[PDB]
Amino acid sequence: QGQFFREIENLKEYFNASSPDVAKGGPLFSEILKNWKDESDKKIIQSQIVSFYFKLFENLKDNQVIQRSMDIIKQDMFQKFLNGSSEKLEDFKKLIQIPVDDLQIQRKAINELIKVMNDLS
Amino acid sequence: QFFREIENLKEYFNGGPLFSEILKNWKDESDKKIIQSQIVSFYFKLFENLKDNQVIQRSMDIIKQDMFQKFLNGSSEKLEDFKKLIQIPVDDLQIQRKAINELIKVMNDLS
Repeated sequence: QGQFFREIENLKEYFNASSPDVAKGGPLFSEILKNWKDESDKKIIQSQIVSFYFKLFENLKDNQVIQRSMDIIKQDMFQKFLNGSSEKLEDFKKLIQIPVDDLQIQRKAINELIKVMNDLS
Repeated sequence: QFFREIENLKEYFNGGPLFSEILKNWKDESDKKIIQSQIVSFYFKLFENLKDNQVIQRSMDIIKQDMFQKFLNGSSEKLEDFKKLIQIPVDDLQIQRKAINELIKVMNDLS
């Protein structure tokens, strides 16, 4: 394990994630994670959370002083969630980066709608 | 009517594969849900992007309902959690603070 302990603490510092005000506003993920506590379909909900942090941390690369911290935590999320499986991390990283508003992608996505729909069925 | 609606969208809208190729590589049908959760939410955001085209709004709704039925097993609860998670805004400071605060609980659920 290691460095994620100290880095999670650094982020709480920087954002003041420990003040009483944060507490009262309602839980974000934790509550949801408890309702799916006993599942196989839990991966669905966890995939959304993991990508949130991914996108959140990217939204904060401008805050240079914490950037090193975010990278260390992000690495742990990966190695844990995708069991350090290379490729599986590339596909995942490649899907969460696909932009909704790109016209070429919009047309492409729509074209592949049957191929995706049959994968679900 | 999902298939005809898929066909209706192709009518309305008339290089390198996007999802299809990725869906073939994830052979471990177990952690495949990870990748499929991303795709499903993508279409959710897309259909909502295209919510202005009234002529296809019916079509998108029908397919959207199928996705829910076939992915979340028609579970109205599981759908809300999912529909809210994808709506959570990254740029909201309150949320940024909250998310960061819960980083251990989430990290603990992943281990």
